[PDB]
Amino acid sequence: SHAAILWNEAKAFIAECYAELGKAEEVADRLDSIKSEIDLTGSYVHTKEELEHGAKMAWRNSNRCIGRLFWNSLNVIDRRDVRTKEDVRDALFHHIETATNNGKIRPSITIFPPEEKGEKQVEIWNHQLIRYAGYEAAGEAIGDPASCSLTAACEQLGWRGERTDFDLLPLIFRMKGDEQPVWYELPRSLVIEVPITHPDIEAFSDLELKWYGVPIISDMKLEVGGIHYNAAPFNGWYMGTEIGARNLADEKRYDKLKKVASVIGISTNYNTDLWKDQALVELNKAVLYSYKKQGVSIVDHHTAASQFKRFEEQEEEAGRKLTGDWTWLIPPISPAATHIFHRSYDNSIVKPNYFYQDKPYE
Amino acid sequence: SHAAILWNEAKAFIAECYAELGKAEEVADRLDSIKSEIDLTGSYVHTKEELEHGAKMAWRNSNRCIGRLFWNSLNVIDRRDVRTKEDVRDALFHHIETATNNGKIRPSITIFPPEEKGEKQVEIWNHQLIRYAGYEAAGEAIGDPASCSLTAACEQLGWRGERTDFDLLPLIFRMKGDEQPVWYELPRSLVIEVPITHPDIEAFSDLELKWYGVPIISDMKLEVGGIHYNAAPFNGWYMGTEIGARNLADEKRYDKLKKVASVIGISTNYNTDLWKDQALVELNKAVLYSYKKQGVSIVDHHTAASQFKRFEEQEEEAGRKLTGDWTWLIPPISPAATHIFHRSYDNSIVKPNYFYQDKPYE
Ligand code: HEM
Ligand code: HEM
Repeated sequence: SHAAILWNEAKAFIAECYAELGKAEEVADRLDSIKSEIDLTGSYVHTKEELEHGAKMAWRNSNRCIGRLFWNSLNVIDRRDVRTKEDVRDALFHHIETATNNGKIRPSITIFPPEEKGEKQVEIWNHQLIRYAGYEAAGEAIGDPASCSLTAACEQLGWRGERTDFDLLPLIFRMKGDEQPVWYELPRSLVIEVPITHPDIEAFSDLELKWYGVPIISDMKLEVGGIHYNAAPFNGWYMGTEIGARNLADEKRYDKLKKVASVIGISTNYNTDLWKDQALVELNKAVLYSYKKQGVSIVDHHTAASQFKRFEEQEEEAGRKLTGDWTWLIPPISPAATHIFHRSYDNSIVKPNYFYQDKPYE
Repeated sequence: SHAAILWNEAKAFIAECYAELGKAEEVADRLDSIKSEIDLTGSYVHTKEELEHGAKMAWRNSNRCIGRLFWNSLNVIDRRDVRTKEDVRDALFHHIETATNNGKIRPSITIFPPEEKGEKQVEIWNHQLIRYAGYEAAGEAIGDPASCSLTAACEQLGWRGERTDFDLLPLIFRMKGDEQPVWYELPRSLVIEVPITHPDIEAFSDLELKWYGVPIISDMKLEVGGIHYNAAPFNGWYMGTEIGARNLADEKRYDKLKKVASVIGISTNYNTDLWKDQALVELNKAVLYSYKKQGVSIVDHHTAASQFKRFEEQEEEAGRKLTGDWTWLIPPISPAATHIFHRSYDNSIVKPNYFYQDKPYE
């Protein structure tokens, strides 16, 4: 069944949604109208309000997210009107632009058309609109290993990277009707990057490290009232450790710890020296310092956790049960220094929410 | 039922145990003998071999433990012969002694008599044989907050601390038949302590930090073949972060981070400086350095995780399924630098094992 599943979800969503918006009386007629539409067309269409809030509710229900305090300030851009590839390209460009906001990043989400009878109207391949390529010749590795398969997929369609450690992959999506996707390179004037330097250590720039300024997840599905928005790229700002303790530090990512240990002048001879731990704190300090120097929003794990704590409180004050995933909520650097580590969370899925979906490539 | 539960467990344990020891043929007669005994006495008695190995199997099945690589080298001290309070005192003293082994700590466990008809023969109150007291006057806090309730309990029986931050609590247990427990102060010549200093920073000793040299958990129950050893204190060596990132760093424990940040000469003004993170790495480095300076065994989280990895491998080579608890396996400092962080574990309880039991005080 599908006509049953939908109408069920719809009644639940519209009820909770209007309850929060203060339009409990309008639940009656709206649900009558949706009933006709589901039987008439075989689905329904959300209003700019239902969807905007639905996107905000899905944010608040994101267990694995430490920054849900600002759920209610999401900038929902409604682009369910797109019909061509140029329309999609221009919307992603706009999204990157307005979201970046010259450095003062703005949490935003672009809502593209949802699936009709299970068939997607638009299909975004990218994990994040802005991301570096990854290559691994029979010899060694160049770039972000995490991007390996998507990079392969793009080179299969005519795209070719210069092969540096920081090649910006192109935008890649498929439109309903097209068998294969299309790609568009990102105008470099749209993409803000940040070179990594250290406040006290002058040698740190020899590492020639840098990272893009805005993470825009683009491969997740957004479920709201039974409607599946398979394409709805969203973004918040970065949390220092995502770049300094994972992207640049993981052995399966960039793996910069030995290098960092060297430029900061410490030995990588013994584990008892805790050099990896000392290197992580200098790299993480460098990352927070650079983004701040350049005027691009970022947050350290202490402020974030502290902000998350205030969320937990607000959720109780409003009467909503709280859900969270401890294994992803704790920062990868000094978890036991934040309150998140010491308490527990109910890892229960509540819709509306964002879900993983199967990669088209691979 | 209880006679049924026992015989069930017994058949399973003896089978797996002898299989590992290479005495599969002896499983027959031994199980016949245990059958008589269970119906004759209403329980059975393990052999020095069954119990020794049972204690080692329970170690290997400890999900929350990162050091199971040395499960097979446990030093099982059989003291199921104790009958008086002096017998128990002398056994705990001996345990502390032989286990400490002048600094070259030895993983050990003292097996006391198990429960008969649910009634304990010996009941140990202490969480760890060696541990500091905790006090909180209407005014401020002195000592280890974690010890607050046990300390209260001891002062209720005549014990009185000098009230420093590091008062060694006394040994406290109850013998079957006695209504209230008894206490015995620990001879200070038995207890090894380690003052905390830093390899490069001379000011670090102004903090006047120290920690005992051996953690001996004494409030856990050991289940082997249906038999419940409620009193069986065990110990391994320390892993630096247990002292440097938790005991001395937690806000509900000692809370030394602001102080450490000061002696190392860094500001505690902004979170973006990552001072807590910088302080944790200096304190953790200091702890590993001091214990090593004094010749008391200790292991850093990198070597430990690396040692745990080898365990995972061995468990697969031997054909045993592996169980683990990720939320306790990852070190509290730089978890994403160890392989444990990046994989997952089956948190399934397999007996023989160690279990929590209800505190007599409280
Ligand atoms: C205010 C800025 C934000 C901060 C500081 C923040 C931070 C984080 C962090 C640290 C994670 C962990 C990701 C990882 O470990 O890989 C995460 C995950 C997540 N966040 Fe947020 N976030 C922000 C905004 C948002 C927004 C705008 C949305 C959606 C409308 C959102 C949805 C999610 C979801 C669904 C995940 C799961 C990611 C996954 O499993 O792939 N977050 N976020
Ligand atoms: C080789 C030395 C050992 C090391 C390095 C080691 C390390 C650890 C660590 C780091 C934990 C975490 C404790 C916490 O986070 O509070 C732990 C837990 C545990 N270990 Fe081990 N361990 C060692 C020996 C042993 C021995 C000898 C036994 C028993 C025969 C054992 C039984 C357990 C159990 C049951 C836990 C659970 C503790 C609890 O939940 O209270 N370990 N160990």
